[PDB]
Amino acid sequence: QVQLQESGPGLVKPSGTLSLTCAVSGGSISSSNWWSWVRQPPGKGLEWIGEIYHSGSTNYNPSLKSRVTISVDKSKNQFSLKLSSVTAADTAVYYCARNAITIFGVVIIGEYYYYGMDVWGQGTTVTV
Amino acid sequence: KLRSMMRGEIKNCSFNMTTELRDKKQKVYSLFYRLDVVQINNK
Amino acid sequence: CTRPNNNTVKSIRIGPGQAFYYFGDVLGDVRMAHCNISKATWNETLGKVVKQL
Amino acid sequence: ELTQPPSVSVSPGQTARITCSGDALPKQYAYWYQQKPGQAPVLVIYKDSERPSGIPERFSGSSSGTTVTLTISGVQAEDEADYYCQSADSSGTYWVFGGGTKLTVL
Ligand SMILES: *[C@@H]1O[C@H](CO)[C@@H](O[C@@H]2O[C@H](CO)[C@@H](O[C@@H]3O[C@H](CO[C@H]4O[C@H](CO)[C@@H](O)[C@H](O)[C@@H]4O)[C@@H](O)[C@H](O[C@H]4O[C@H](CO)[C@@H](O)[C@H](O)[C@@H]4O[C@H]4O[C@H](CO)[C@@H](O)[C@H](O)[C@@H]4O[C@H]4O[C@H](CO)[C@@H](O)[C@H](O)[C@@H]4O)[C@@H]3O)[C@H](O)[C@H]2NC(C)=O)[C@H](O)[C@H]1NC(C)=O
Ligand SMILES: *[C@@H]1O[C@H](CO)[C@@H](O[C@@H]2O[C@H](CO)[C@@H](O)[C@H](O)[C@H]2NC(C)=O)[C@H](O)[C@H]1NC(C)=O
Ligand SMILES: *[C@@H]1O[C@H](CO)[C@@H](O[C@@H]2O[C@H](CO)[C@@H](O)[C@H](O)[C@H]2NC(C)=O)[C@H](O)[C@H]1NC(C)=O
Ligand SMILES: *[C@@H]1O[C@H](CO)[C@@H](O)[C@H](O)[C@H]1NC(C)=O
Ligand SMILES: *[C@@H]1O[C@H](CO)[C@@H](O)[C@H](O)[C@H]1NC(C)=O
Ligand SMILES: *[C@@H]1O[C@H](CO)[C@@H](O)[C@H](O)[C@H]1NC(C)=O
Repeated sequence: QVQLQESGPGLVKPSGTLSLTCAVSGGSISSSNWWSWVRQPPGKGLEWIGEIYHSGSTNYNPSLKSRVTISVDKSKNQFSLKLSSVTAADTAVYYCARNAITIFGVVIIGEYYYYGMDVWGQGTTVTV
Repeated sequence: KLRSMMRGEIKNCSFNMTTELRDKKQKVYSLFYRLDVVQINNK
Repeated sequence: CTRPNNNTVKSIRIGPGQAFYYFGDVLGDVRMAHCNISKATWNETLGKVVKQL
Repeated sequence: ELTQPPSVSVSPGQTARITCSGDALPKQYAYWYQQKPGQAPVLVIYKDSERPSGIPERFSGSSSGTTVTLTISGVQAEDEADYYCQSADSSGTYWVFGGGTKLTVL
């Protein structure tokens, strides 16, 4: 299937930028879905972060609109999860994510259903 | 719950419509468009 | 051009003979009404216009 | 952005009712997940009332204004996992998550 492999740094020096990349195995990111990132602090619940479409349309947490930017490497079917100088307050397990949707009618007017977020990543224990 | 261009477009509505009798009214559910109704200020 | 909605019309007598029809219900789910046009034909059509202008 | 009861415990054979609260909920759908421990959390309910295929009919869902309801009818002991509700902005721009829900059967 479409398999999500996660990639990025390891042990992190505090207050540094963290660019991360989801190696999409079975990578067929044509224009079909939304792709995104979430995170889990190690004893807490989940945190939504951002969201991208294949064309380049991005969404972000307003709580993290500043320090978070994302992109996509469609040449390698890879993602970009970039950060600003984020402190050790966000030592969280990181998840590559797939917002699958369902095309209802005309896609140009945005007439579709958000299907549930389908296939998860692996788990990136980022230690800052 | 709709994301498309048709969001907030068709409006379910409610009446007290006079029936064929003089002293009988009737609650009626119907549908209308944005370009037919005007707010007054379930408003 | 199309209005792609499967609809339902109801009827209510409101007077002694006055019975009107109203937009009762939509089967399926709600779809925008739109119109199509061949773009390359229309640019070729509009290219003829500006020459006349 | 979203309110969620942190822990609800039951006994077996019951019917669990888990809610979330939010102002965008009269205008947005809400999606339900299931973090089993050490697992990728599985989609449970989409479009506020629909489960996908491969999902038992014990799971139900309904909405009420600014409140939603995750419904598990005939609760089994193996269904003890986390349960997260997800919605998005009132403007429909960015997604948000519920806080958390911890089940405890028996
Ligand atoms: C003017 O021009 C424009 C473009 O320039 C034209 O716009 C096009 O309009 C098309 C329809 O008018 C639209 O087509 C859609 O395509 C979707 C994708 O279909 C393709 O993939 C599937 C699967 O790979 C193939 O089976 C299919 O053959 C295609 O290759 C379809 O899915 C859409 O169909 C849905 O709507 C119709 C009508 O309502 C349903 O009969 C159909 O079954 C689909 O409905 C299901 O899905 C919706 C999605 O939410 C559900 O709400 C619905 O209840 C159905 O869901 C059931 O079934 C699914 C799947 O079985 C299941 O998962 C679910 O649980 C339910 O059981 C639709 O056909 C084009 O995309 C569009 N073009 C563009 C670019 O947008 C326009 O027509 C032109 N107008 C004129 C007058 O010429
Ligand atoms: C318009 O809104 C009214 C709100 O009362 C809807 O009426 C109720 O609809 C539910 C389910 O659709 C029924 O279970 C209730 O019995 C209805 N109430 C009454 C008094 O009949 C109505 O359905 C809406 N219109 C449409 C077309 O859905
Ligand atoms: C408008 O719609 C009609 C049918 O919905 C289109 O007619 C078809 O056109 C294609 C190519 O022009 C032909 O191969 C088909 O045989 C036609 N079918 C029928 C039933 O006529 C028409 O082309 C559409 N017009 C535009 C501009 O898209
Ligand atoms: C209809 O009449 C009843 C009682 O007369 C009233 O409570 C209700 O608000 C009215 N509704 C409308 C839409 O006029
Ligand atoms: C509309 O719904 C009715 C329900 O009986 C069905 O018979 C009819 O074929 C539908 N028409 C379209 C265009 O979907
Ligand atoms: C239309 O055609 C003219 C020449 O035929 C070209 O210069 C112009 O860019 C075209 N416009 C579009 C929108 O394709």
